[PDB]
Amino acid sequence: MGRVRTKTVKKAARVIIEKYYTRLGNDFHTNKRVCEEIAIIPSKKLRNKIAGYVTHLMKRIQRGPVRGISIKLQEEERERRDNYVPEVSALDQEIIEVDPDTKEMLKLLDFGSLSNLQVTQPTVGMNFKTPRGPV
Amino acid sequence: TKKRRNNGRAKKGRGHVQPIRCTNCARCVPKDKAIKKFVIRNIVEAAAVRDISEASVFDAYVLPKLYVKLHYCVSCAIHSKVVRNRSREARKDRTPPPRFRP
Amino acid sequence: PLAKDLLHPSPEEEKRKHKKKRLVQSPNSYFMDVKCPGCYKITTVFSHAQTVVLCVGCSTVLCQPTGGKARLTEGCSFRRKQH
Amino acid sequence: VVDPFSKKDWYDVKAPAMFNIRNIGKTLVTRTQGTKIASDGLKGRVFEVSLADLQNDEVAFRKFKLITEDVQGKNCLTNFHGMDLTRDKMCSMVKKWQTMIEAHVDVKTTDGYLLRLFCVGFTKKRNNQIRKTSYAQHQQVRQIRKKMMEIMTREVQTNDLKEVVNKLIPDSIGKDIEKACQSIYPLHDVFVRKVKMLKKPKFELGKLMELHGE
Amino acid sequence: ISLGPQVAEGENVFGVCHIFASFNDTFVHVTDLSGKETICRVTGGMKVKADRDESSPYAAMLAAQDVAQRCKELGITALHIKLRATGGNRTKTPGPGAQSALRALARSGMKIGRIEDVTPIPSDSTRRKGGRRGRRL
Amino acid sequence: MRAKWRKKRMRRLKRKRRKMRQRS
RNA sequence: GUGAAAUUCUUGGACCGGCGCAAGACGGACCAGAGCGAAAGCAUUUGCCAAGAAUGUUUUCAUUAAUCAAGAACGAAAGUCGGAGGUUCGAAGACGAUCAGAUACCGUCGUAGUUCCGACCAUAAACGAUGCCGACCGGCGAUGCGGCGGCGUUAUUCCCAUGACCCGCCGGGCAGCUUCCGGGAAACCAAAGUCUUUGGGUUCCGGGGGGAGUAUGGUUGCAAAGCUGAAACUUAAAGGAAUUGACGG
Ligand SMILES: [Mg+2]
Ligand SMILES: [Mg+2]
Ligand SMILES: [Mg+2]
Ligand SMILES: [Mg+2]
Ligand SMILES: [Mg+2]
Ligand SMILES: [Mg+2]
Ligand SMILES: [Mg+2]
Ligand SMILES: [Mg+2]
Ligand SMILES: [Zn+2]
Repeated sequence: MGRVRTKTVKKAARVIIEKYYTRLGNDFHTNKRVCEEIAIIPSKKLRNKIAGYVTHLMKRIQRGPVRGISIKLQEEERERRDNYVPEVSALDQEIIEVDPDTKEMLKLLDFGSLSNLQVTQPTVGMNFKTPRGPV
Repeated sequence: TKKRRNNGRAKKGRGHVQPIRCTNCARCVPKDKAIKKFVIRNIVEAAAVRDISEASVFDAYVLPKLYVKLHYCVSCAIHSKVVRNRSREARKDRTPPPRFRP
Repeated sequence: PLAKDLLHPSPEEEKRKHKKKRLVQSPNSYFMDVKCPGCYKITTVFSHAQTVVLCVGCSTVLCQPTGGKARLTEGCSFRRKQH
Repeated sequence: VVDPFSKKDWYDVKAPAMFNIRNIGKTLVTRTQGTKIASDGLKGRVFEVSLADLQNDEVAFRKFKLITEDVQGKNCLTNFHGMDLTRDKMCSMVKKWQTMIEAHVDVKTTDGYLLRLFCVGFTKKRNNQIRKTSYAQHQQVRQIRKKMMEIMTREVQTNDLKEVVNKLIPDSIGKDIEKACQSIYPLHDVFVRKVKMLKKPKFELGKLMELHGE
Repeated sequence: ISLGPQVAEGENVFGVCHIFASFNDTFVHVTDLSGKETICRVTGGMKVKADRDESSPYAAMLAAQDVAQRCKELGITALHIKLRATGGNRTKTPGPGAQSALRALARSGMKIGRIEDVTPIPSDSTRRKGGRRGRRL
Repeated sequence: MRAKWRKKRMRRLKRKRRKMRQRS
């Protein structure tokens, strides 16, 4: 127990990731070497604590976005996940369930009298409320 | 300062409610005010349920329960930790606490 | 609904409203004609009868009065009378 | 100096014909010496027994008093004395958010048995009931109670102690209450909770013999 | 005979055990099917000599074992049980010694029938002791 | 001092004053 | 029996268990932010006696109304008087414990009392610490009663009513949740809102804190006491609501 990173290392790791994202990578030993010159960190222990956390976040941001944000990452994430792009729209059903109350609503709208919608038998019982109180 | 809208008792359309007695100290407390706790207890506790079930002559016997309704004056309910003091906001909540079933 | 048109309330809420609370008072009770079975003539019966009504021919009881509206006994034909 | 268990003797108690099981169990009593008589000591003994003990596949929450009226040798003939529901059952039937109805009658049996019958019933909520509490109005309770009085006095006043006991073993009286009362207010938790005796027809010996036999 | 019946192996003998488990004392009382005749009665007060542990589970189980060996001495095998609290207007719950005495009887080579509560419950009692202000301690 | 017991003490003093005045 | 004990009851059977008998109290669970009543208050079944709200009403009368000095009926508990009854509980009192003390809290006993009838008393934190009548001003889900409707399930039957549910609506209620309506010192309140943009009608009633609900006068009461009700003198605060802290057996 007792390896929790503090806000000092945590925040500094996030800032250098955002400002220098392409110069970083998955290797800890290269990350600490770039951190030597991309920022002025006085202590060696603080330096490689920063680099160790940067390596951990690189392993995270490579497989999903985090609280930190990269402008290039945002555009790539919208560029990907374009759509499931089904061969047909998901809502072009040949038959659509329609209650008699909605069927007369479409008639009063004048847009009814179509073939795709089918009318169903209205449900009977009128019981739709949960019993009150405990159980 | 009025601490509770209902004055700590469930008396709205009445003028007087018959008193009942605290089971712990035997104190006259109105029936609408005392803390009521209907408790169902096993006749045989878990430490002896196996001994009784094994030693029983009957092949299949369900142990009966205890059906006693407990009335506590608020002093005794606080002392027995049946009811706990709550914050000003949490006081208004009237739902029973969860049974911790899952 | 600040700008509700009280000048012309729609009839579904006008019937919904209490009897005295409408824009103009209009009683809910009405007059209906009752045809005594086994008889020939037509008698006038209040829909909210308090007394037992018996048309002269029909010696049986026509309406059994209760709290709100009369109980038309079986075999009686009823019909409204001019709004 | 010596324990009385040396001079105690064991007698076996039997059951009336209403129950398919005869032997309830065994008792003990002191012997006969001087004025005190072993038969007289065993006279008037009440043995609370369970109907589950006396019956093969019937309910267990019903108990019977079964006083012994006569002893003949090592066997103690026993007739019906009273019934009572167990405390676990009668306490569990009292649920909140519903109305309890309690009735009590006094009936003279054709034989001469004066019985005090206590019946209890509870209102029933429906399957589609969304309202939390299923209460009964006071007039509904009065109608149900009065009807419960009369369809429980008719089942006993026109019959004998033999028929009444063998018909309350399956509690046909209670089911008669439920099916009649469902036209007014539906009930489910209806049982004859207790009966007790008040008067007896002068202790006829022949009636006990045909009670255990023909 | 010989401080017991002559019942064969097919049938067993049923006793009745009244466990009056209150606070400050616990009674275990074995009787016949009517309760008119008694076999043994042992209580914590006559088993512990501290005047405080009369209701302790330590004294209650010792009472249960003593009536158990006496019951086996009389050949009693089965035992319907009647648990009973103080009742009346006072407390309606069994004391500490109920479970210890119950467990001791089962583990002392005894057989158990039906356990039922004969606690006295008033329709509505008299004036309960303590005054209207309770027992201020 | 509790106002109820102040009231009771006042009642006792009023009885003393009535007794003194009656004697005179 | 208590925290631990003790006073106290016990070989005469104490306690326990069973069967009966008597007594006078008492009506659990069901019993709820549920009902009724002007409040106080009211809880086993049945009957009798009158009374009452709300709902229903295309009935009658036609302003007959609202609040009310004086006056009047009722009015928890305790208390007083007389007579019955005194189970339990229990002021006073005694004793045992505890304590430095313990006139107490705890335990045993027990008087008046607690119970019913009749006659008084007229006081409660008699509280919603919140006058009554009327008008208006948000929403929502419930619940009690009455009424009006509507898919359906269930009770019986050969058909409807009629009950038990389900979904709604109307009116009177006990209330509840929510809201930057508005108010308020705030706590909070759909009333404590419609208030410097101040006037719907009408009762009671307060004027810094004490002295003091005291003295005196009158009046009511068997009494205890009730109603009405000062002054001298003294004092710079007393208070209400919230905030932070400190502390809590
Ligand atoms: Mg406070
Ligand atoms: Mg009050
Ligand atoms: Mg002693
Ligand atoms: Mg009084
Ligand atoms: Mg008297
Ligand atoms: Mg006492
Ligand atoms: Mg006014
Ligand atoms: Mg002043
Ligand atoms: Zn208490």
